[PDB]
Amino acid sequence: QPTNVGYQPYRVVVLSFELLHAPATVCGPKKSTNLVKNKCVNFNFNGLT
Amino acid sequence: AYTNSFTRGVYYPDKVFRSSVLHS
Ligand SMILES: *[C@@H]1O[C@H](CO)[C@@H](O)[C@H](O)[C@H]1NC(C)=O
Repeated sequence: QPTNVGYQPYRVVVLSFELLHAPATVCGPKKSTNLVKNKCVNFNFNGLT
Repeated sequence: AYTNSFTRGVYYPDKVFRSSVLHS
């Protein structure tokens, strides 16, 4: 109750994140672009960089 | 009713193209 900080309700969320052998799944807001083969490219795929 | 299993029951542990390799 608000009658109680010490004994008052606090919401908790734990977000836990996975890097399995699978393709990635839960993705950021970033924008994709063209696949420039046979040149020295800096790259991100899916955070793998 | 019984047998020797022989070399059976393996399964892919992960989705990686490792190739031409002995890997533990
Ligand atoms: C399997 O084990 C049993 C004892 O637990 C034995 O009597 C049987 O002969 C064995 N069979 C094989 C194929 O090894």
